[PDB]
Amino acid sequence: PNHPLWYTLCDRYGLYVVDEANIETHGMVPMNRLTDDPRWLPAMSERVTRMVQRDRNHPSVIIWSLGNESGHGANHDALYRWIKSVDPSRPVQYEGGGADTTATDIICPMYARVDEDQPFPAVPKWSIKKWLSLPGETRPLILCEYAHAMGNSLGGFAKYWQAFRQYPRLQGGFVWDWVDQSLIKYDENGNPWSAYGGDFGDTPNDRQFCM
Amino acid sequence: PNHPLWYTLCDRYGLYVVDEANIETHGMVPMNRLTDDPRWLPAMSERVTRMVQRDRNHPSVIIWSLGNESGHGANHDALYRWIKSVDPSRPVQYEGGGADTTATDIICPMYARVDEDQPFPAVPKWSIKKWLSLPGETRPLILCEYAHAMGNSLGGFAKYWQAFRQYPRLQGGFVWDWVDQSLIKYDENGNPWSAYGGDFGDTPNDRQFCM
Ligand code: NA
Ligand code: NA
Ligand code: NA
Ligand code: NA
Repeated sequence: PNHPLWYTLCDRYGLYVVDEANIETHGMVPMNRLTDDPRWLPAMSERVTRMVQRDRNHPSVIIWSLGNESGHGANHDALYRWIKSVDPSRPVQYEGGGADTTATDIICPMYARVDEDQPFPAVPKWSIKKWLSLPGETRPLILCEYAHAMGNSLGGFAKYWQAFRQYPRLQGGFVWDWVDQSLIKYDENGNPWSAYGGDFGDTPNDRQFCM
Repeated sequence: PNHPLWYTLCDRYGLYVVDEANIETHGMVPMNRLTDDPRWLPAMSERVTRMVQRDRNHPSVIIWSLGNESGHGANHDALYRWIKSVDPSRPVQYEGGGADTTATDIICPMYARVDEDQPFPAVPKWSIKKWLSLPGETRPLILCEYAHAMGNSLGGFAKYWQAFRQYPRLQGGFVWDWVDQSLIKYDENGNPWSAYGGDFGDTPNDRQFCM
Protein backbone atom coordinates (compact mmCIF):
# COMPACT_ATOMS: atom_id res chain seq x y z
CA PRO A 1 0.00 0.00 0.00
CA ASN A 2 1.23 3.46 -0.97
CA HIS A 3 1.30 6.83 0.78
CA PRO A 4 -2.39 7.84 1.18
CA LEU A 5 -1.99 10.87 -1.13
CA TRP A 6 -1.19 8.60 -4.11
CA TYR A 7 -4.77 7.34 -4.31
CA THR A 8 -6.24 10.83 -4.08
CA LEU A 9 -4.06 11.92 -7.01
CA CYS A 10 -4.93 8.82 -9.05
CA ASP A 11 -8.64 9.48 -8.35
CA ARG A 12 -8.35 13.04 -9.59
CA TYR A 13 -5.86 12.75 -12.47
CA GLY A 14 -7.31 9.42 -13.61
CA LEU A 15 -5.19 6.26 -13.37
CA TYR A 16 -6.36 2.69 -12.78
CA VAL A 17 -4.70 1.32 -9.67
CA VAL A 18 -3.84 -2.16 -8.51
CA ASP A 19 -3.59 -1.91 -4.71
CA GLU A 20 -1.25 -4.57 -3.37
CA ALA A 21 -0.84 -5.99 0.14
CA ASN A 22 2.64 -5.65 1.77
CA ILE A 23 3.45 -9.40 1.57
CA GLU A 24 6.55 -10.73 -0.17
CA THR A 25 8.39 -13.87 0.95
CA HIS A 26 10.57 -14.36 -2.14
CA GLY A 27 13.67 -15.55 -0.24
CA MET A 28 11.88 -18.47 1.42
CA VAL A 29 12.57 -22.02 0.18
CA PRO A 30 10.22 -22.97 -1.25
CA MET A 31 8.56 -19.58 -1.87
CA ASN A 32 5.29 -20.55 -0.11
CA ARG A 33 6.93 -21.86 3.11
CA LEU A 34 5.29 -19.10 5.20
CA THR A 35 2.17 -18.52 3.08
CA ASP A 36 1.03 -22.18 3.30
CA ASP A 37 1.58 -22.11 7.10
CA PRO A 38 -1.48 -21.30 9.28
CA ARG A 39 0.84 -19.85 11.99
CA TRP A 40 1.46 -17.03 9.51
CA LEU A 41 -2.20 -16.48 8.53
CA PRO A 42 -2.83 -13.81 11.22
CA ALA A 43 0.13 -11.62 10.15
CA MET A 44 -0.76 -12.01 6.47
CA SER A 45 -4.44 -11.31 7.11
CA GLU A 46 -3.66 -7.94 8.73
CA ARG A 47 -1.63 -6.84 5.68
CA VAL A 48 -4.61 -7.63 3.42
CA THR A 49 -7.61 -6.65 5.54
CA ARG A 50 -6.17 -3.34 6.81
CA MET A 51 -5.34 -2.35 3.20
CA VAL A 52 -8.95 -2.94 2.14
CA GLN A 53 -10.38 -1.11 5.18
CA ARG A 54 -8.23 1.93 4.34
CA ASP A 55 -8.49 2.17 0.54
CA ARG A 56 -11.88 0.67 -0.39
CA ASN A 57 -13.58 4.03 -1.12
CA HIS A 58 -11.01 5.13 -3.74
CA PRO A 59 -12.45 4.88 -7.28
CA SER A 60 -8.90 4.68 -8.72
CA VAL A 61 -8.39 1.29 -7.04
CA ILE A 62 -9.95 -1.19 -9.47
CA ILE A 63 -8.16 -4.43 -8.52
CA TRP A 64 -6.89 -5.82 -5.19
CA SER A 65 -3.63 -7.78 -5.10
CA LEU A 66 -2.62 -10.28 -2.39
CA GLY A 67 1.06 -9.33 -2.57
CA ASN A 68 4.00 -10.57 -4.63
CA GLU A 69 6.37 -13.53 -4.95
CA SER A 70 5.18 -15.48 -1.93
CA GLY A 71 4.39 -18.73 -3.79
CA HIS A 72 0.84 -20.02 -3.52
CA GLY A 73 -0.22 -21.02 0.00
CA ALA A 74 -3.54 -21.87 1.59
CA ASN A 75 -3.40 -18.45 3.31
CA HIS A 76 -3.69 -16.83 -0.12
CA ASP A 77 -6.92 -18.75 -0.85
CA ALA A 78 -8.42 -17.79 2.54
CA LEU A 79 -7.61 -14.10 2.03
CA TYR A 80 -8.76 -14.17 -1.61
CA ARG A 81 -12.13 -15.30 -0.30
CA TRP A 82 -12.13 -12.71 2.50
CA ILE A 83 -11.83 -9.87 -0.02
CA LYS A 84 -14.41 -11.41 -2.40
CA SER A 85 -16.83 -11.51 0.53
CA VAL A 86 -16.19 -8.03 1.97
CA ASP A 87 -15.77 -6.16 -1.34
CA PRO A 88 -17.55 -7.69 -4.35
CA SER A 89 -16.88 -4.50 -6.37
CA ARG A 90 -13.27 -5.30 -7.32
CA PRO A 91 -11.52 -8.36 -8.83
CA VAL A 92 -8.73 -9.94 -6.78
CA GLN A 93 -5.46 -10.95 -8.39
CA TYR A 94 -2.28 -12.68 -7.29
CA GLU A 95 0.62 -14.06 -9.44
CA GLY A 96 2.28 -16.43 -6.97
CA GLY A 97 2.50 -20.15 -7.64
CA GLY A 98 2.01 -19.99 -11.42
CA ALA A 99 -0.10 -16.86 -12.07
CA ASP A 100 -3.34 -18.83 -12.67
CA THR A 101 -4.09 -20.31 -9.23
CA THR A 102 -7.40 -20.43 -7.39
CA ALA A 103 -6.33 -17.19 -5.63
CA THR A 104 -6.63 -15.01 -8.78
CA ASP A 105 -9.49 -13.70 -10.95
CA ILE A 106 -6.97 -12.56 -13.62
CA ILE A 107 -4.19 -14.63 -15.23
CA CYS A 108 -1.40 -12.25 -14.18
CA PRO A 109 1.98 -13.69 -15.12
CA MET A 110 5.30 -11.92 -14.84
CA TYR A 111 7.55 -11.94 -17.90
CA ALA A 112 5.51 -14.46 -19.88
CA ARG A 113 6.57 -13.98 -23.51
CA VAL A 114 4.21 -13.34 -26.45
CA ASP A 115 4.97 -16.36 -28.63
CA GLU A 116 7.65 -18.32 -26.77
CA ASP A 117 6.79 -20.85 -24.03
CA GLN A 118 8.98 -21.08 -20.92
CA PRO A 119 7.88 -24.49 -19.55
CA PHE A 120 9.40 -24.28 -16.04
CA PRO A 121 8.40 -27.18 -13.79
CA ALA A 122 5.37 -26.50 -11.55
CA VAL A 123 5.22 -22.81 -12.51
CA PRO A 124 5.47 -22.58 -16.32
CA LYS A 125 5.27 -19.25 -18.11
CA TRP A 126 3.34 -20.11 -21.26
CA SER A 127 3.21 -17.83 -24.26
CA ILE A 128 0.45 -15.36 -23.28
CA LYS A 129 -1.50 -16.25 -26.45
CA LYS A 130 -1.33 -19.95 -25.59
CA TRP A 131 -2.16 -19.38 -21.91
CA LEU A 132 -5.63 -18.01 -22.68
CA SER A 133 -6.85 -21.16 -24.45
CA LEU A 134 -5.49 -23.90 -22.16
CA PRO A 135 -8.25 -26.48 -21.59
CA GLY A 136 -10.83 -25.06 -19.16
CA GLU A 137 -9.24 -21.59 -18.97
CA THR A 138 -11.65 -18.65 -19.31
CA ARG A 139 -10.07 -15.72 -17.40
CA PRO A 140 -8.61 -12.49 -18.83
CA LEU A 141 -4.83 -12.11 -18.92
CA ILE A 142 -3.02 -8.96 -17.79
CA LEU A 143 0.71 -9.23 -17.04
CA CYS A 144 1.50 -7.98 -13.54
CA GLU A 145 5.06 -7.41 -14.81
CA TYR A 146 6.53 -7.42 -18.34
CA ALA A 147 9.06 -5.76 -20.66
CA HIS A 148 11.83 -5.52 -18.06
CA ALA A 149 13.22 -2.03 -18.69
CA MET A 150 16.70 -2.52 -17.22
CA GLY A 151 19.26 -0.27 -18.90
CA ASN A 152 19.19 -0.46 -22.68
CA SER A 153 15.96 -2.43 -22.88
CA LEU A 154 12.34 -2.64 -24.15
CA GLY A 155 13.36 -4.67 -27.22
CA GLY A 156 10.27 -6.47 -28.53
CA PHE A 157 7.86 -4.10 -26.79
CA ALA A 158 5.79 -3.78 -30.01
CA LYS A 159 5.32 -7.57 -30.05
CA TYR A 160 3.33 -7.34 -26.78
CA TRP A 161 1.18 -4.51 -28.11
CA GLN A 162 0.34 -6.27 -31.35
CA ALA A 163 -0.80 -9.28 -29.29
CA PHE A 164 -2.81 -7.12 -26.87
CA ARG A 165 -4.67 -5.51 -29.77
CA GLN A 166 -5.41 -8.73 -31.66
CA TYR A 167 -6.57 -10.84 -28.67
CA PRO A 168 -9.70 -9.69 -26.79
CA ARG A 169 -8.67 -11.56 -23.62
CA LEU A 170 -5.12 -10.15 -23.60
CA GLN A 171 -5.94 -6.93 -21.79
CA GLY A 172 -2.49 -5.44 -21.31
CA GLY A 173 0.14 -5.40 -18.61
CA PHE A 174 2.27 -3.40 -16.21
CA VAL A 175 5.80 -2.62 -17.38
CA TRP A 176 8.60 -3.26 -14.89
CA ASP A 177 9.18 -0.57 -13.93
CA TRP A 178 8.72 3.20 -13.63
CA VAL A 179 11.89 4.57 -12.02
CA ASP A 180 15.50 3.43 -11.42
CA GLN A 181 16.15 2.82 -7.71
CA SER A 182 19.50 4.62 -7.83
CA LEU A 183 20.58 6.73 -4.84
CA ILE A 184 22.71 9.89 -4.75
CA LYS A 185 26.22 9.73 -3.27
CA TYR A 186 28.88 12.46 -3.27
CA ASP A 187 32.56 12.30 -4.27
CA GLU A 188 35.65 14.12 -2.88
CA ASN A 189 34.67 17.45 -4.47
CA GLY A 190 31.07 17.12 -3.22
CA ASN A 191 29.72 16.29 -6.68
CA PRO A 192 26.67 13.98 -6.84
CA TRP A 193 26.60 10.59 -8.58
CA SER A 194 24.08 7.77 -9.04
CA ALA A 195 24.75 4.76 -6.83
CA TYR A 196 23.39 1.22 -6.79
CA GLY A 197 23.78 -2.03 -4.79
CA GLY A 198 27.10 -2.39 -2.95
CA ASP A 199 27.91 1.33 -3.17
CA PHE A 200 27.17 1.83 0.55
CA GLY A 201 29.29 -1.10 1.74
CA ASP A 202 26.12 -3.20 1.77
CA THR A 203 26.99 -6.91 1.37
CA PRO A 204 25.73 -9.27 0.07
CA ASN A 205 24.07 -7.06 -2.57
CA ASP A 206 22.59 -7.36 -6.06
CA ARG A 207 24.43 -4.46 -7.66
CA GLN A 208 22.64 -2.73 -10.54
CA PHE A 209 19.53 -4.96 -10.47
CA CYS A 210 17.69 -2.20 -8.53
CA MET A 211 17.76 0.00 -11.63
CA PRO B 1 -21.07 -40.78 -47.72
CA ASN B 2 -18.47 -42.97 -49.47
CA HIS B 3 -18.67 -46.39 -51.15
CA PRO B 4 -19.44 -48.89 -48.34
CA LEU B 5 -16.06 -50.67 -48.71
CA TRP B 6 -14.16 -47.48 -47.78
CA TYR B 7 -15.29 -47.75 -44.15
CA THR B 8 -14.37 -51.44 -43.96
CA LEU B 9 -10.87 -50.63 -45.18
CA CYS B 10 -10.47 -47.72 -42.72
CA ASP B 11 -11.63 -50.04 -39.89
CA ARG B 12 -8.98 -52.63 -40.77
CA TYR B 13 -6.05 -50.42 -41.85
CA GLY B 14 -6.63 -47.77 -39.16
CA LEU B 15 -7.74 -44.27 -40.17
CA TYR B 16 -10.05 -41.86 -38.32
CA VAL B 17 -13.02 -40.97 -40.49
CA VAL B 18 -15.31 -37.97 -40.69
CA ASP B 19 -18.51 -39.26 -42.28
CA GLU B 20 -20.25 -36.38 -44.06
CA ALA B 21 -23.86 -35.98 -45.32
CA ASN B 22 -24.41 -35.41 -49.06
CA ILE B 23 -25.64 -31.84 -48.57
CA GLU B 24 -23.93 -28.93 -50.32
CA THR B 25 -25.81 -25.81 -51.46
CA HIS B 26 -22.83 -23.51 -52.19
CA GLY B 27 -24.32 -21.74 -55.22
CA MET B 28 -27.37 -20.44 -53.35
CA VAL B 29 -27.65 -16.74 -52.50
CA PRO B 30 -27.33 -16.49 -49.59
CA MET B 31 -25.71 -19.86 -48.89
CA ASN B 32 -28.33 -20.91 -46.32
CA ARG B 33 -31.35 -20.16 -48.57
CA LEU B 34 -32.39 -23.84 -48.68
CA THR B 35 -30.98 -24.95 -45.30
CA ASP B 36 -32.94 -22.31 -43.36
CA ASP B 37 -36.12 -23.32 -45.25
CA PRO B 38 -38.39 -25.82 -43.44
CA ARG B 39 -39.65 -27.04 -46.87
CA TRP B 40 -36.18 -28.48 -47.44
CA LEU B 41 -35.90 -30.06 -43.97
CA PRO B 42 -37.32 -33.45 -45.16
CA ALA B 43 -34.80 -33.85 -48.02
CA MET B 44 -31.90 -32.72 -45.80
CA SER B 45 -33.03 -35.01 -42.96
CA GLU B 46 -32.88 -38.11 -45.18
CA ARG B 47 -29.32 -37.31 -46.28
CA VAL B 48 -28.24 -37.13 -42.62
CA THR B 49 -30.43 -39.85 -41.05
CA ARG B 50 -29.82 -42.50 -43.73
CA MET B 51 -26.05 -42.00 -43.48
CA VAL B 52 -26.09 -42.52 -39.69
CA GLN B 53 -28.33 -45.60 -40.10
CA ARG B 54 -25.84 -47.07 -42.59
CA ASP B 55 -22.49 -46.24 -41.01
CA ARG B 56 -23.08 -46.16 -37.23
CA ASN B 57 -21.41 -49.54 -36.53
CA HIS B 58 -18.05 -48.64 -38.15
CA PRO B 59 -15.34 -47.99 -35.54
CA SER B 60 -13.38 -45.89 -38.06
CA VAL B 61 -16.11 -43.22 -38.18
CA ILE B 62 -15.33 -40.98 -35.20
CA ILE B 63 -17.16 -37.76 -36.15
CA TRP B 64 -20.39 -37.05 -38.07
CA SER B 65 -20.60 -34.04 -40.42
CA LEU B 66 -23.83 -32.31 -41.53
CA GLY B 67 -22.41 -31.57 -44.98
CA ASN B 68 -20.48 -28.73 -46.54
CA GLU B 69 -20.89 -25.09 -47.61
CA SER B 70 -24.64 -24.79 -47.10
CA GLY B 71 -24.48 -21.76 -44.78
CA HIS B 72 -26.14 -22.20 -41.38
CA GLY B 73 -29.91 -22.80 -41.36
CA ALA B 74 -32.36 -23.98 -38.69
CA ASN B 75 -32.41 -27.34 -40.50
CA HIS B 76 -28.76 -27.83 -39.48
CA ASP B 77 -29.61 -27.24 -35.81
CA ALA B 78 -32.54 -29.68 -35.99
CA LEU B 79 -30.35 -32.37 -37.58
CA TYR B 80 -27.38 -31.70 -35.28
CA ARG B 81 -29.72 -32.48 -32.38
CA TRP B 82 -31.15 -35.57 -34.08
CA ILE B 83 -27.67 -37.12 -34.34
CA LYS B 84 -26.72 -36.21 -30.74
CA SER B 85 -29.91 -37.96 -29.57
CA VAL B 86 -29.60 -41.07 -31.76
CA ASP B 87 -25.82 -41.47 -31.46
CA PRO B 88 -24.13 -40.01 -28.34
CA SER B 89 -20.91 -41.95 -29.19
CA ARG B 90 -19.67 -39.44 -31.81
CA PRO B 91 -19.21 -35.66 -31.90
CA VAL B 92 -21.01 -33.76 -34.65
CA GLN B 93 -19.30 -31.03 -36.65
CA TYR B 94 -20.29 -28.61 -39.41
CA GLU B 95 -18.40 -25.60 -40.81
CA GLY B 96 -21.18 -23.57 -42.48
CA GLY B 97 -22.08 -20.12 -41.21
CA GLY B 98 -18.74 -19.27 -39.60
CA ALA B 99 -17.33 -22.59 -38.34
CA ASP B 100 -18.37 -22.08 -34.69
CA THR B 101 -22.19 -22.13 -34.81
CA THR B 102 -24.61 -24.00 -32.52
CA ALA B 103 -24.62 -26.88 -35.04
CA THR B 104 -21.04 -27.94 -34.27
CA ASP B 105 -19.12 -29.57 -31.40
CA ILE B 106 -15.77 -28.63 -32.93
CA ILE B 107 -14.54 -25.27 -34.25
CA CYS B 108 -13.91 -26.52 -37.79
CA PRO B 109 -12.96 -23.61 -40.08
CA MET B 110 -11.71 -23.88 -43.63
CA TYR B 111 -8.48 -22.04 -44.57
CA ALA B 112 -8.31 -20.02 -41.34
CA ARG B 113 -4.69 -18.92 -41.09
CA VAL B 114 -2.30 -19.54 -38.17
CA ASP B 115 -1.51 -15.95 -37.15
CA GLU B 116 -3.45 -13.77 -39.62
CA ASP B 117 -7.11 -12.80 -39.09
CA GLN B 118 -9.43 -12.58 -42.10
CA PRO B 119 -12.32 -10.55 -40.69
CA PHE B 120 -15.02 -11.15 -43.31
CA PRO B 121 -18.42 -9.72 -42.30
CA ALA B 122 -20.71 -12.25 -40.59
CA VAL B 123 -18.38 -15.20 -41.27
CA PRO B 124 -14.87 -14.16 -40.14
CA LYS B 125 -11.90 -16.51 -40.34
CA TRP B 126 -9.93 -15.71 -37.20
CA SER B 127 -6.31 -16.72 -36.64
CA ILE B 128 -6.68 -20.27 -35.28
CA LYS B 129 -4.69 -19.35 -32.16
CA LYS B 130 -6.98 -16.34 -31.56
CA TRP B 131 -10.18 -18.27 -32.31
CA LEU B 132 -9.69 -20.69 -29.38
CA SER B 133 -9.63 -17.88 -26.82
CA LEU B 134 -12.50 -15.65 -27.98
CA PRO B 135 -14.64 -14.68 -24.96
CA GLY B 136 -16.71 -17.73 -23.93
CA GLU B 137 -15.18 -20.19 -26.42
CA THR B 138 -14.19 -23.63 -25.05
CA ARG B 139 -14.35 -26.06 -28.01
CA PRO B 140 -11.44 -27.85 -29.74
CA LEU B 141 -10.34 -26.53 -33.14
CA ILE B 142 -9.73 -28.89 -36.07
CA LEU B 143 -9.74 -27.37 -39.55
CA CYS B 144 -12.09 -29.22 -41.88
CA GLU B 145 -9.97 -27.82 -44.74
CA TYR B 146 -6.51 -26.22 -44.76
CA ALA B 147 -3.27 -25.85 -46.74
CA HIS B 148 -4.88 -25.82 -50.20
CA ALA B 149 -2.53 -28.03 -52.22
CA MET B 150 -3.28 -26.60 -55.68
CA GLY B 151 -0.32 -27.04 -58.04
CA ASN B 152 2.94 -25.69 -56.62
CA SER B 153 1.65 -25.24 -53.08
CA LEU B 154 1.82 -26.10 -49.34
CA GLY B 155 3.90 -23.02 -48.55
CA GLY B 156 3.60 -22.31 -44.82
CA PHE B 157 2.62 -25.90 -43.97
CA ALA B 158 5.16 -25.99 -41.10
CA LYS B 159 3.49 -22.98 -39.45
CA TYR B 160 0.27 -24.96 -38.97
CA TRP B 161 2.14 -27.91 -37.47
CA GLN B 162 4.17 -25.72 -35.07
CA ALA B 163 0.86 -24.25 -33.88
CA PHE B 164 -0.84 -27.67 -33.60
CA ARG B 165 1.98 -28.93 -31.38
CA GLN B 166 2.08 -25.81 -29.20
CA TYR B 167 -1.68 -25.42 -28.54
CA PRO B 168 -3.49 -28.27 -26.77
CA ARG B 169 -6.89 -27.27 -28.26
CA LEU B 170 -5.49 -27.00 -31.80
CA GLN B 171 -5.94 -30.67 -32.66
CA GLY B 172 -4.94 -30.57 -36.34
CA GLY B 173 -6.95 -30.58 -39.55
CA PHE B 174 -7.63 -32.04 -42.98
CA VAL B 175 -5.51 -30.88 -45.94
CA TRP B 176 -7.36 -29.94 -49.12
CA ASP B 177 -6.97 -32.31 -50.77
CA TRP B 178 -5.76 -35.84 -51.56
CA VAL B 179 -5.95 -36.24 -55.36
CA ASP B 180 -6.23 -33.97 -58.42
CA GLN B 181 -9.62 -34.30 -60.13
CA SER B 182 -8.09 -34.52 -63.61
CA LEU B 183 -9.56 -36.76 -66.31
CA ILE B 184 -7.85 -38.66 -69.12
CA LYS B 185 -8.47 -37.53 -72.70
CA TYR B 186 -6.66 -38.78 -75.82
CA ASP B 187 -5.07 -36.78 -78.65
CA GLU B 188 -4.94 -37.52 -82.42
CA ASN B 189 -2.31 -40.24 -81.83
CA GLY B 190 -4.29 -41.97 -79.05
CA ASN B 191 -1.85 -40.65 -76.43
CA PRO B 192 -3.47 -39.97 -73.03
CA TRP B 193 -3.32 -36.52 -71.40
CA SER B 194 -4.63 -34.94 -68.18
CA ALA B 195 -7.67 -32.73 -68.69
CA TYR B 196 -9.53 -30.27 -66.45
CA GLY B 197 -12.59 -27.97 -66.56
CA GLY B 198 -13.54 -26.81 -70.06
CA ASP B 199 -11.69 -29.64 -71.81
CA PHE B 200 -14.93 -31.49 -72.55
CA GLY B 201 -16.68 -28.46 -74.04
CA ASP B 202 -18.33 -27.96 -70.65
CA THR B 203 -19.29 -24.30 -70.17
CA PRO B 204 -19.37 -22.40 -67.90
CA ASN B 205 -16.51 -24.15 -66.10
CA ASP B 206 -13.83 -23.38 -63.52
CA ARG B 207 -10.78 -24.71 -65.40
CA GLN B 208 -7.93 -26.08 -63.26
CA PHE B 209 -9.62 -25.46 -59.90
CA CYS B 210 -10.57 -29.17 -59.70
CA MET B 211 -6.86 -30.05 -59.34
NA1 NA C 1 -6.97 -7.25 -26.11
NA1 NA D 1 15.00 -5.32 -9.75
NA1 NA E 1 -2.56 -29.48 -30.16
NA1 NA F 1 -11.39 -27.21 -56.02
